[PDB]
Amino acid sequence: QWDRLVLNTPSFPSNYWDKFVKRKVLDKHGDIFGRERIAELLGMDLAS
Amino acid sequence: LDLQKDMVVMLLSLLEGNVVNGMIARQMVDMLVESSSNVEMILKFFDMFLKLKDIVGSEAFQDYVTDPRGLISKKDFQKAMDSQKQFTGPEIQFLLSCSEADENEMINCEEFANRFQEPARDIGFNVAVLLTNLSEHVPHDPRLR
Repeated sequence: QWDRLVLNTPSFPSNYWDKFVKRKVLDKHGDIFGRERIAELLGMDLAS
Repeated sequence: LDLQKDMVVMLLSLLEGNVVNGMIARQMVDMLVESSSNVEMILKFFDMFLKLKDIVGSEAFQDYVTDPRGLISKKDFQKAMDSQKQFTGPEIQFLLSCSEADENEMINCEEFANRFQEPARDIGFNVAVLLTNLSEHVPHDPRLR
């Protein structure tokens, strides 16, 4: 429940090495669960 | 489909008492390879309809569904499947043909998804059993893979 706060924060992987985890998750689950909704969940900007 | 289940039961009865790399198992694998295209078509039928049952419950598909009645137009169905990207073009066309849309081109997604789940469960399970048996009793055969 507490981890929900950090999902959409711009600096999610600050210490963790994988700085592309957000895009990896978007690619993996972007089709079934919806790309726009995944972007909203992870605080992502598709145009960016 | 019930007749298919009976035929697969006959094949399993043939496989009864089979040793690893058995002659009858190898002959069955050869028969499957000879009828590869039809076997692939049957497996594709089962896979497409299971994947449809999975997709119709998906949140993206529910979003593409907008009619208060709960139905989805043919164009919306095609676009939702295209966005899912889990089907090919011909497969989506076949699904649309089977959708049984009304004169208004509206598809009852729940009924379409649930139509073939029960009729094809027995044959699907028997095919899975046959494939598992053949795979385990003929381990080193690339064709079965």
